[PDB]
Amino acid sequence: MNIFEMLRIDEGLRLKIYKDTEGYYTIGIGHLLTKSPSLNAAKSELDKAIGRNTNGVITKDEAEKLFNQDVDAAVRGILRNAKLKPVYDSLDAVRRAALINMVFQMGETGVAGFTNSLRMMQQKRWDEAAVNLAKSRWYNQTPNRAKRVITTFRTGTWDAYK
Ligand SMILES: [Cl-]
Ligand SMILES: [Cl-]
Repeated sequence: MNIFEMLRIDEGLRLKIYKDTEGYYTIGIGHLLTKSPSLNAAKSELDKAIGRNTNGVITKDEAEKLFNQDVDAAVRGILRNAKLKPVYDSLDAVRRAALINMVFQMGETGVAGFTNSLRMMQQKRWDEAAVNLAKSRWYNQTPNRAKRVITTFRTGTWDAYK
């Protein structure tokens, strides 16, 4: 298991524009296109992202290409984030993948707001962090996925994904 397989499990793969769990237009492997209500705006962002007139459909390859960019960007976002980097640096490889998953889902900003959880993780107080992480809208809205990520932080293993 690795970050790519992990997120491919959490996000799925869809080749036609779709609405995510928040009702936003997305495509591929969890690639958000727009928070706007307009399908056109979404088709427009899509074309600009792929570089061709897609008509709201992309191939597997294109989906994977967006995915690789998005994973790269999440990592690079963490490394540039003063609140995030130090956490990330302190973690083992498995747990870093959990932090990346969160950032990919919610954005660097979103994650950087979990101040208390972050400190707990930095301190390696796993059970406590797990409990604090669960007191969030993130957990209440997407509980099955949140449980997977939380177990990952708690145990430092990939069990939740097997
Ligand atoms: Cl893009
Ligand atoms: Cl879920």
